[PDB]
Amino acid sequence: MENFQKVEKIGEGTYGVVYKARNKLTGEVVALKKIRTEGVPSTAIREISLLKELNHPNIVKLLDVIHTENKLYLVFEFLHQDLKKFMDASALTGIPLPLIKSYLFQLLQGLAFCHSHRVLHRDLKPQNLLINTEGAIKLADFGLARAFGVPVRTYTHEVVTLWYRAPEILLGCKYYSTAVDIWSLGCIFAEMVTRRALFPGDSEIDQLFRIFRTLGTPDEVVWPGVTSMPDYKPSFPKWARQDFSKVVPPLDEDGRSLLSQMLHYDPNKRISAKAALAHPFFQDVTKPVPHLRL
Ligand SMILES: Nc1nc(Nc2ccc(S(N)(=O)=O)cc2)sc1C(=O)c1cccc([N+](=O)[O-])c1
Repeated sequence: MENFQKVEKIGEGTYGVVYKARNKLTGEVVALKKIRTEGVPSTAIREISLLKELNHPNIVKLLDVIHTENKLYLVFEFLHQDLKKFMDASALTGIPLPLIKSYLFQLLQGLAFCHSHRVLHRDLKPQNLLINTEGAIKLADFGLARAFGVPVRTYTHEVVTLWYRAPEILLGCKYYSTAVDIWSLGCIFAEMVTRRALFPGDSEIDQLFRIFRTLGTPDEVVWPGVTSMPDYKPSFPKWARQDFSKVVPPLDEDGRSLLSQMLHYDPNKRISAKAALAHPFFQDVTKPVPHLRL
């Protein structure tokens, strides 16, 4: 970029590439997302405007939006590490529970905020959760599928992670609800706790069946309407629900209770971000600072 000096490539998003860059003029360091194409939508460029006026301490700030040369650049505030790297770095010892709780609490605040402003993330995963030396964690790279929908992959032949995708999406639901983000966050919560992905599916069906084998194949009793969903098949195997205590050991009962509500099959029974913030699990929440190696 003529105005920006690419320090280095820091990620391959589901829409474009992300670079750490410095503003040649101001000298500020930012994250620059490059988007692919011969026109550019409108319902999207305006869905983006909404995201710019979306300011909250737990949401990565979208500084600028620049459309030029059949390219779409998104300028974001820069953070030094994502949760995927931090979990890997903490794989031997595990992230301490108070930090896990603080991170979950903050992300729920972020979600409560975007959801009350009718904004959905749609693609929450460790790679889209950024942390700093101050103990904060922020939601990054919002989906924006309401317009730009969901591309076959990311942008250039790349395996899109399905591990955090809600069951209703896998079953062909056309309209997503804020509940999809709660499910993804629940999956991440479990992963921080156990240090292993909850549902590591390698295909859409494998993803779906991994969920079924653990939470039990859903039926009309626990999920009214499930059998009438677009991709539901009566031929789905019928797995029994596994004891929840085997799921995220050795998480305490307050933690397991909160997770079970974040993982309810029925989107309408799934706990909201606002209600989750009030769960007894957060009675003793604090804000520890992580040990970050940058
Ligand atoms: N602002 C920002 N800072 C970042 N800093 C960063 C610093 C360190 C690491 S890492 N992996 O070395 O810990 C990763 C990101 S990433 C980032 C993003 O807004 C972003 C995140 C995921 C996907 C996309 N996207 O456009 O597709 C963009």
